[PDB]
Amino acid sequence: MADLELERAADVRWEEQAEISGSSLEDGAYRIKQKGILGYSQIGAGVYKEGTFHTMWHVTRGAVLMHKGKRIEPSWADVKKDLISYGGGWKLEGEWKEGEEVQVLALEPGKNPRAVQTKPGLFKTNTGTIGAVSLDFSPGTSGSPIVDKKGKVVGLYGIANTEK
Ligand SMILES: NCc1ccc(-c2ncc(NCC3CCNCC3)nc2-c2ccc(-c3ccoc3)cc2)cc1
Repeated sequence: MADLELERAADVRWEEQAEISGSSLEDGAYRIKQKGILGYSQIGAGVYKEGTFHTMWHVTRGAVLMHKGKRIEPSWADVKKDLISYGGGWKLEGEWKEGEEVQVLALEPGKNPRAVQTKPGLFKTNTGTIGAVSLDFSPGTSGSPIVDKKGKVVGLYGIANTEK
């Protein structure tokens, strides 16, 4: 059994003094890490909202997560959408405007969380237009929350559904 733990990185809030363009228990953004022979390694990032932990399916792979002294366990997942919810139903209902700029709360493995302001690329699909946020970030940054102006989470770094 892999030893997967989550660690709180910071609060999830829109950053006003944020850098624009592209230079590349408790609510918040958590690093997802598993213990190794050398030490922990960061495989993903997760969002804690309304007592439910949201992350990419590929990061967790369905494995049980250790938070504090309590084991937090999966409730729902979608392998096609690469989404997994722990302890409750999916709580992130936030949608992108389709025109407004967004901030990515990045969590590079071994780097301070930073907010980066960027405009997602818009591409058509059979299920309706979608916004793509792609930047030069490590794989361990996967699941990093993408927030709108209101500060709600509109996507996870990996893919940003837009409703208008
Ligand atoms: N592993 C990265 C990854 C990125 C996007 C998808 C993905 N693939 C296909 C897809 N088709 C749209 C279906 C929606 C349900 N009805 C049938 C069509 N959608 C996605 C995708 C969509 C939204 C998110 C997302 C991220 C954070 O909140 C929602 C993630 C993936 C899968 C993996």
